[PDB]
Amino acid sequence: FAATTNPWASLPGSLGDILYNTAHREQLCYNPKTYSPNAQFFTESDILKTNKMMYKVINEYCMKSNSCLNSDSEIQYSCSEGTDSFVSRPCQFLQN
Amino acid sequence: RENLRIAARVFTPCELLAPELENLGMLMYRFETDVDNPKILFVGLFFLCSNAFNVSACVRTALTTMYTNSMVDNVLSMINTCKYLEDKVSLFGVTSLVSCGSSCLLSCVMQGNVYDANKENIHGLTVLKEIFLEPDWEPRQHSTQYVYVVHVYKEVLSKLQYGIYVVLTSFQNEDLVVDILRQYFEKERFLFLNYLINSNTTLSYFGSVQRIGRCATEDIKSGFLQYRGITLPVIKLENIFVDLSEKKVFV
Amino acid sequence: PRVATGNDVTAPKETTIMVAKHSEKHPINISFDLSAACLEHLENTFKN
Amino acid sequence: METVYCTFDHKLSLSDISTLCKLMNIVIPIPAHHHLIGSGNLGLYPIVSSNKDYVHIRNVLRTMVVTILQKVEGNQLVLRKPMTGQQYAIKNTGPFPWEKGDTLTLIPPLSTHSEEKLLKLGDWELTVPLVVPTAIAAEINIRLLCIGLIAVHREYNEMQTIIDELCSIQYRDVLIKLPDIVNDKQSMYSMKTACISLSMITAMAPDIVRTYIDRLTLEDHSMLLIKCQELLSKRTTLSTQRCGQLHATDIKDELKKIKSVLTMIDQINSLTNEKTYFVVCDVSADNRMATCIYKN
Amino acid sequence: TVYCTFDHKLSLSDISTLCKLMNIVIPIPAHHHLIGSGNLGLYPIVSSNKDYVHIRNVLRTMVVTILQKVEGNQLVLRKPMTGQQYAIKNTGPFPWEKGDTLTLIPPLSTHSEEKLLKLGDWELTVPLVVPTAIAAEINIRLLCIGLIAVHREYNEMQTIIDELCSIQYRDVLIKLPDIVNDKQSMYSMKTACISLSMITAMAPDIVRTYIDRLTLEDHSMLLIKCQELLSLHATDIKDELKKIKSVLTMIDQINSLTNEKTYFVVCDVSADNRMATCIYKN
Repeated sequence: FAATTNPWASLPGSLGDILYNTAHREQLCYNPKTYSPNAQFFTESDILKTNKMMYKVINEYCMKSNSCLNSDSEIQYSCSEGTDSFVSRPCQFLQN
Repeated sequence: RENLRIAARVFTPCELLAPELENLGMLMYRFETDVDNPKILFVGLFFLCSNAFNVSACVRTALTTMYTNSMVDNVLSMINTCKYLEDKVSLFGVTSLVSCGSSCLLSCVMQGNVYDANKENIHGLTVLKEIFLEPDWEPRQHSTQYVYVVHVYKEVLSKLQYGIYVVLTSFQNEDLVVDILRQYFEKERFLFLNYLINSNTTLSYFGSVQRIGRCATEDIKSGFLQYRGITLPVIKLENIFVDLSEKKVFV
Repeated sequence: PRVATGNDVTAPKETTIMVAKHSEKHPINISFDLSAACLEHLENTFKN
Repeated sequence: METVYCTFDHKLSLSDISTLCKLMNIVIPIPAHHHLIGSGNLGLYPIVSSNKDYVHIRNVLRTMVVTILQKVEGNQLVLRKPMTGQQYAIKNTGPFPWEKGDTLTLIPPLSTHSEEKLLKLGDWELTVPLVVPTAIAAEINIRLLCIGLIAVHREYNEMQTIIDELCSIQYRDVLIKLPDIVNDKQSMYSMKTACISLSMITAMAPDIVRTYIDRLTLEDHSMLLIKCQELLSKRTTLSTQRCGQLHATDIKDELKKIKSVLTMIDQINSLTNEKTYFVVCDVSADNRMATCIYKN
Repeated sequence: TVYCTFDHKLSLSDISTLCKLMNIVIPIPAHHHLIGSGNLGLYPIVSSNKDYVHIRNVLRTMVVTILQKVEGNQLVLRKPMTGQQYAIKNTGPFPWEKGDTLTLIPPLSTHSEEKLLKLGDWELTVPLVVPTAIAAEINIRLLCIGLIAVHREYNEMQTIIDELCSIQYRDVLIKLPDIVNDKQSMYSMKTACISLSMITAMAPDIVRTYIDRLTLEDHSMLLIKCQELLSLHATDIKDELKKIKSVLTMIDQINSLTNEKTYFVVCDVSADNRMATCIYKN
């Protein structure tokens, strides 16, 4: 019922987004061996990538939903999107 | 049947190939030209060892008398007006099948042993005796040697003079070869550490080494070439697996 | 397959569907070493 | 084994199959991890525009497995990887003409975003490295470095025309304009690690060589000492005026200076050399393809 | 193919150890069709002064082979051809990510004694295989130890060496003890010193300006660290091209110093990561 429940990571330029976003990480070199678990949530390009992948591939399975007894002639293939989602089950879905 | 050697057909005007139309097996050089009709023009190893500085005056004037016409005079002027040498001319391979037509046809071997066809009389690389030296710990160490060609420059107060060396070594490793070559070449190297700062001609090194390929130790034999009676001492490598690699420069 | 209604209209379609399906290709290799001596003696079959 | 089969994610259009038949011989870099999808980890699409440094680009392009297209099936790409010292055939992609005996190499594509973008199959595209001669590769490397150096520079009233004179090159009557313009950053490649590292080398050199040459010449070196005096005294004629610290340096300080200046050279290892991926033996007619041999 | 024969009968423990040791690069100097106990491996040189860079130079000179098909006392070594595919068992303590280039390095003496072979005043000293990155790292450390040990202090040589020597790459600690301080670093630093003098004299006007212009425009924290280390241009552009080309060539030279020749290129790696396939020979 509230719009955001945090104005310190939902806002652009907030401390969380600047700390864990890659677009604002360019001004500060860092140890790449430190794997940030929150580096998959606040970054613009990666969450755009996950949203467009999920939307285009739910569109793919909605194309492939109907049986070919009633729908048109088309191959059916999983398209490796599930294998790209296995690692990213809270990161495709962004859900944490 | 079976061949496994890599050749290239070649058209070159017949003025430049004066004894090399007679003695098969010579290094050939590509010389690109700003003139658009002969974009590439092919150069004899001895033809560029003319104005190499290693060659003594007797051998130099003798092969200049083998190398005197108008076309060669213009090409030598173009080579001298080029700023550096090593990337306006370039290594190309080994001569086989001179045809001697109007514009003469040459085959040239990139990889493998030097033979036209039918594998009779497999030719060999012919190096002038003045222009090679083997700087190594032990000469002719155990077995077959890699043959490299080194271009070395020199500066006698006016201009640049290039020099053509051929080294024969048991070492395969290019790092080991440039480490023994700096020990051979340190003096003129310090002369170029003086020169390359005050120079404005676009070059960045003292010389560069490039592999021709394999030889065999028991297949090194002496001899001479003769064209119009000019006896010229050469050292003939007999069977050569031509294996070109990249140029490796050193300052 | 078709179910006849008989009340108002029978759905008159032939209902033959072409289904296009692609083909995937995949090769399988083995090394299979052998031996020189094993090869030579087995091959010779000299009972001397 | 000898070859590699890639499978596209989606079906191919008629114009897309026509594009592949136009491109039936080309070099394609593939990473070491064999990904069997024909949309992932092929053509280096996933490496540029996702992780961009231009030293990372040059490094990865050096380390990737080159593999040439051979035949396009109904769904799959047949990709034969080259064996060293053998002949293959390359259809010509670069703008610059091929002549016989030339050494060829792979530079990253000058990725202006006005290209036709040969494939574009749902946010995935195909960009190939340019097959180009070696002197051109050195020249384009130096021109890109010059643009990346003088682009950050301010208050030059001649800046537009000097960027024009850098972006204009010519080699065998084929001109190209370098896309590193006034920093739209479409693909500037930004070369910041490269330029900072080059200036650290040209920055750390004189005082480390001064701390060495100020030591241990009681014997006659006489080949490096007076030579380096002349070498330092030409460029920096007025040497060590204010002195900064007035000569109180640490052994650990000189240690750290040496270690950093030797680390940056092996960082710029990518812009060090260019390898001859191909030595073309003959050039076919009309300069559309060429039979070559494979090296490195 | 080079057949090795030790002329000394080995036991079942020895044939079990060689069965464990199958498919490993061993260098030979001989280049014959036959070798024996005297020329196999690296023991016939590692009694002469044990200098790491000396072993490194002669190991550059060596001719490498691959172990194959030990039939008792006879020991096949394939001479592996250029660019062909070969299977290598690893000995360097590493995790061996695929696709990297590999060099061949002298054996870093671990504290534990080897279990490979020790038979009749003769061991089987096998040189290690490493990635090119850590190989160049070790060569940096060699050159750096010489740069520091040309300088002379008391109780500071140990202070430099104990901090510098133990390095970590991919969760692996290695160290190189007992450096004799030969002049090997002095020559291979001397051409570096020459080239750094040339970088000084030939470096352009754009570049050391480019630091100050970049810093006065914008700032980053690694740029502030580089600042800690630190503390008209009217159409001379062909001269700038030439000067940048010369500086690049000097950096190529100092890179060719610390570089080691890559001897292998990995394609496929087993899950145990004991054996890996390569397509390369120099």
